[PDB]
Amino acid sequence: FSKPFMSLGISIMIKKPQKSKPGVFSFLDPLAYEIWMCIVFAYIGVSVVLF
Amino acid sequence: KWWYDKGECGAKDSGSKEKTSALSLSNVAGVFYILVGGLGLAMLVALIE
Repeated sequence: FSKPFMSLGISIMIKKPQKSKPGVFSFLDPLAYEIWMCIVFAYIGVSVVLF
Repeated sequence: KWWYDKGECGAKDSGSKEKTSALSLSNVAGVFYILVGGLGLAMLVALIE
């Protein structure tokens, strides 16, 4: 054999994730998508109590 | 070898897996309950006064 012209090794291939950050759907992330409706219902109920 | 390497558990290595749960309603349920109790108590106090 001649001298090695191209050296190389063992590497790692992954799925390469992108910046998949959506818009409005990322806003209502941290609590729930259903606690807010009960919050609005208790809001209008307490307003009914006040009136 | 025959306990850790042969075993199927990778315990005490990983740690946190970011805990991707938003928020349960169990942190909110008793708070709703004391809200309803305060509203009903205020209703009864207003009616008796």
